[PDB]
Amino acid sequence: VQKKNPLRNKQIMLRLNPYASTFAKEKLGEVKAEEGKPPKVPASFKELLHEA
Amino acid sequence: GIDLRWKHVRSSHRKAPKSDNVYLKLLVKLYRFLARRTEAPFNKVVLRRLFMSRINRPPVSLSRIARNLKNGNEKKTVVVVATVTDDNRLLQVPKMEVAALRFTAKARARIEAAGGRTLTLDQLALEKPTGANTLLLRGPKNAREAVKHF
RNA sequence: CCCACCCAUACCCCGCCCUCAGGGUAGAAACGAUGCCCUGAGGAGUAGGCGGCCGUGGAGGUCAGUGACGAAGCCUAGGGC
RNA sequence: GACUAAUCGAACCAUCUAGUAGCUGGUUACCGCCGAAGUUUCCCUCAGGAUAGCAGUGUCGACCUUCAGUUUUAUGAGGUAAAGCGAAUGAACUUUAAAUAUGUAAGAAGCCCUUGUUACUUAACUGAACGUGGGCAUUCGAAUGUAUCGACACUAGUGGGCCAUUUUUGGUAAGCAGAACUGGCGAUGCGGGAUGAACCGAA
RNA sequence: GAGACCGAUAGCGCACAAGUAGAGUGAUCGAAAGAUGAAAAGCACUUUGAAAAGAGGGUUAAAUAGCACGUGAAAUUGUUGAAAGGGAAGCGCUUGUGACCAGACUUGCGCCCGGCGGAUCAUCCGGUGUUCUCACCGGUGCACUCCGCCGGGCUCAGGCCAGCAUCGGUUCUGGCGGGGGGAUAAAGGCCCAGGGAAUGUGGCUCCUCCGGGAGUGUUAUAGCCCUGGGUGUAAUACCCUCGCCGGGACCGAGGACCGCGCUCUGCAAGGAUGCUGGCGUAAUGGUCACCAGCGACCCGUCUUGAAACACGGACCAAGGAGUCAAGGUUUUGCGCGAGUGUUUGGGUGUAAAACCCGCACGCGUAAUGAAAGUGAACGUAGGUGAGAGCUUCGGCGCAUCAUCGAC
Repeated sequence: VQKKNPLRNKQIMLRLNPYASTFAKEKLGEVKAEEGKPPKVPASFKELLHEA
Repeated sequence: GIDLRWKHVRSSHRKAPKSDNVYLKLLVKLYRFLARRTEAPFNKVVLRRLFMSRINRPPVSLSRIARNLKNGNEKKTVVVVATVTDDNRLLQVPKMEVAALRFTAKARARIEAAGGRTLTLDQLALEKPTGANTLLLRGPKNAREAVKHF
């Protein structure tokens, strides 16, 4: 009798998607990137970037 | 606004008889129930023909019935949703079980004298509610003076 | 070039009306079944076509109908559908 | 062409007579459901006709078969730009190849093979047509969409109108005049262009 | 003698001293016009006026029926009351003012006590009726059982307008915590190592108005630019994204349960409840008049493509225009059906009705040809491809269509 938005109503969200509570609990929207020192940008890349 | 190049089409077939016959109304109620509550296509065709007008229900003659009673159909119950008429060109009427909307007096007399049975459509609904072992027959639709003049 | 703001019968959500469509409804505790219940879509209109309703004079049937304790008609910044 | 009772290029009265008009005027409650049209094709024209197309009510048939103002694919038209000529040759050069819209085709209702005949045709049993039989359902042989079917019956208006974009043919001192498609309007309200047939937004 | 006719602008021109009055030399033309009351009981008498009449007083059931006469509409007019009005009014949407109104409400149901008034309490017996197991009637109750009434008390449901709390739907708006990307931002700060210059700092030289200029040259008694490196996976901007917390508006369709579910004693999960206040009446609501803001050409006709022109419209009442017959045609309903149609006529009748009867006849059942004339089965009324429906699952195949045959 009434359409309810699952993005607003958490009960409708859990009815349609039981994994939503696990997503919110484990914070799968805030996953950090894998560790490790990033290699620097190579010099030829910057030379091509700033080449006239 | 919404662009609708195609058009929704209202139904172009009869959903009810135009007749005010009370017994036909009772028959229509019975076959509405049967075509809603059974799976047999026979009942739906019978209901549609009960809706129809008289030029859409041409008479069926006994010689036409005798023609269709050949080749393994001698024991099937003949079902006609129009008038069954007598054909005096047919000198020998075979034994037949025919259910029709109405019979002429000579047709009923000749069927009973040959030893067959005449039924109404409600008796047909009682005995064969799924139309088992029946032969559904129509008369010649285009055998009309106006249809010739078309 | 940039930021915000104003409002159409347009677009979105909700109610209500109608039309069309698709389903349900009898060993009837059973229904103006010409009814009721469920669901979806749609809504401008001249010529033109079709359906349903309202109103007037008269006729049959019916309402054991109204009426001199006031019929019909008429007037009404008085009401209801 | 004067006058014949305010009546005269033919008086007055009654009747036939409610004479005829293609021309003018008018043609009476409400709500609901649909809903248009302007050389398409033929006929001697103007004092012309039909007719296609477009609409509405009924039905009926397995409302079966799917089809489509669209793209893609193969192939035409437009080879026209373009790149190269350390490829050949010289828009008319080409290995390759434009944009715009556009034609034809894209299945079991189809594709072939074989058999014969031929009154076609071919030098010719040779092609093609006509039939005959067989093989192919292992995927039914692009995408997207698909309340879009078909056939009858009966009834009706309009069927050489206006404006505009684009394309094209002619022109004028300047104006402009023909075609073709498409959109709008005549039939249509709303918001904005102060205002309004042709503008913009939106039905 | 009648009528599914007309009911005084109708119906004959005429319902009336109507073919009259009236017109025309004449032939001819030709209206308008019905209704007091049951009964004239049609106003005695007084009074004012020259009179017509008026006022008292009477008649009457009524003079709001007075020989202008039943009823007494509209246009249009007078008085009274209300209102508006700076070169039109009228109309639409929405408030307000004033005037005037319709509803709704007034308490009901259910319990617990107390007091009355009665036994049409339950069971059993007999009769009767029915749906054949349910009832009614007569006896039985002897008052802790039934049925009303009267006092209290309690719960629930009740009218109008509102406020708050907790929710659901839609939506606007503010803030906060994270994650990811890019040159793993670019910059930048602080360090490290090089290089360089000027809009050259300090120093030094030369002029001066003693204020400042000019020159020289590379950090000194300021600093700057370029390159590489460390802090550093730095921060921040921008873009993308996972959540959280507030503030506001509009809305509450449905009406036992059923379902999907969840954070599962229960819930924000298939649509609003809970708590509270004032008022209970013109307070809300409605109608009319007017002012205010915004909106708003005079209808119908005609024409073409459209406007414009043009035509009709002073106002009101009543009248006023797709009818009837014959014959076709298509479609709907009905009866009968290879037949069908009684009604020209006859019989009969409660008499223009209804009922009954049949010979002929019409149409159909046969076509084709100018005509003379001839005249529809090879076959389970044929073959083939479809085809609803049925099937013993092998098939049989309606209507209809296509195609080849036959008569």
